[PDB]
Amino acid sequence: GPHSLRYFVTAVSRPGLGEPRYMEVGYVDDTEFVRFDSDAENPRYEPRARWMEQEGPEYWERETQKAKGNEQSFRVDLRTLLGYYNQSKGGSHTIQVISGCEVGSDGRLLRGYQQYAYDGCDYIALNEDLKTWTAADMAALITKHKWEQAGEAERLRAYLEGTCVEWLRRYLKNGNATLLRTDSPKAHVTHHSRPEDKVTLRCWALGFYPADITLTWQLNGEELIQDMELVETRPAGDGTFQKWASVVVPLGKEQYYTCHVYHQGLPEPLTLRW
Amino acid sequence: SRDHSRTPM
Amino acid sequence: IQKTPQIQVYSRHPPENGKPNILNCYVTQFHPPHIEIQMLKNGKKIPKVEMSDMSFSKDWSFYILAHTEFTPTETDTYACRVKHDSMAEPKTVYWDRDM
Ligand SMILES: *[C@@H]1O[C@H](CO[C@@H]2O[C@@H](C)[C@@H](O)[C@@H](O)[C@@H]2O)[C@@H](O[C@@H]2O[C@H](CO)[C@@H](O)[C@H](O)[C@H]2NC(C)=O)[C@H](O)[C@H]1NC(C)=O
Ligand SMILES: *[C@@H]1O[C@H](CO)[C@@H](O)[C@H](O)[C@H]1NC(C)=O
Repeated sequence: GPHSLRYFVTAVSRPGLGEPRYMEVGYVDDTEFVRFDSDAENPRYEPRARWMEQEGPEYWERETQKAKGNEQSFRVDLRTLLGYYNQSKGGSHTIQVISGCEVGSDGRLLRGYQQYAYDGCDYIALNEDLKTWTAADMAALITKHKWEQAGEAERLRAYLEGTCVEWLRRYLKNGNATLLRTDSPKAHVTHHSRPEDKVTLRCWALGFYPADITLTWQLNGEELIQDMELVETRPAGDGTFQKWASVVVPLGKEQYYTCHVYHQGLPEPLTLRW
Repeated sequence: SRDHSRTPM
Repeated sequence: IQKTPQIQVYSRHPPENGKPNILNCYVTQFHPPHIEIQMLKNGKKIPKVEMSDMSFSKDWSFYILAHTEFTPTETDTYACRVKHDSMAEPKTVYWDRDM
């Protein structure tokens, strides 16, 4: 199937408390693999996945230097945006960026992306064509004009189609035992009473990877996505994920409801009952 | 691997 | 763009007294990013807690995981306490072993 390399970058100013906090977190698919945090003593790029032990010391030195340079670029951007938006220097503001590429099973590029946000709202983003930008407001339009004059899209496109894709292929090769594995979900149902003649049935799916999964509740063969309650799929601390979905049913009629679990590690979907 | 030498905002 | 965090507490494996497990506190859908997250055992802060899986959703809200290894006991209680500007007082969410 397809695979992705994504970097989540955050710069947060803190007036009166020194320099902004700067963080970079990288993921290959749903697995965290590298991280940089300016608030750590002796800030350096660090491995977050076991297979990254395969890179030499040169890799860490180069990524650390790049991170420090990027940190400084965002310090300047925070000041620049205060000007664009005519805001005071006493408040905290945030810049967020998501950067990355996706490749198919054959390793060829499927899509690239680079999106920025300021204080939690869209700022500017590279369009799917990897040639033009989409600006959310007049401040971002200033940035758009600067980037067009500097040829930023061409520079970024070269990174997305070249460097990004080539390194993603390498990470998938080196971490194959971890990244190309499939951990099948193990499920079970819990039961809880309610004040009125009804009960809550909760279906749990545990220990699976990758993260994509589908949990549904059925009645007479009809899906109850409309009356279903659930949580977003979440990490469980060891590289696997979990999720649950619940429905409220009449007491004494719990046997008519079934939970269905669909996942890459389930040749045939699971069907559970209380 | 991370990108670098980006154009400022 | 103030968004109040959703706090979820859960273990990696169904709880079984005496057997090693992992306790998780996933704090999601919040903004601004400044936040304080603490895991507690019987009301006392747990020392070695790992922070991981930091990311943002499509609407730019923040997500982050706090986790630690632990061996459940019949008497021990666990919780996650979070402090964020969207809330007046810190919020404590307890681990519900029977959920
Ligand atoms: C995962 O891939 C390895 C092959 O190693 C990869 O390529 C290396 C050059 C280096 O980049 C490693 O870090 C990569 O992981 C598979 O190992 C081979 O397994 C076959 C039989 O299964 C064996 O004949 C070869 O000798 C092994 N290669 C060596 C010498 O290490 C491994 O099986 C893969 N794991 C799975 C199944 O996902
Ligand atoms: C910036 O804010 C000041 C004070 O609110 C105001 O006087 C000034 O006109 C603003 N600048 C702009 C964007 O016009």
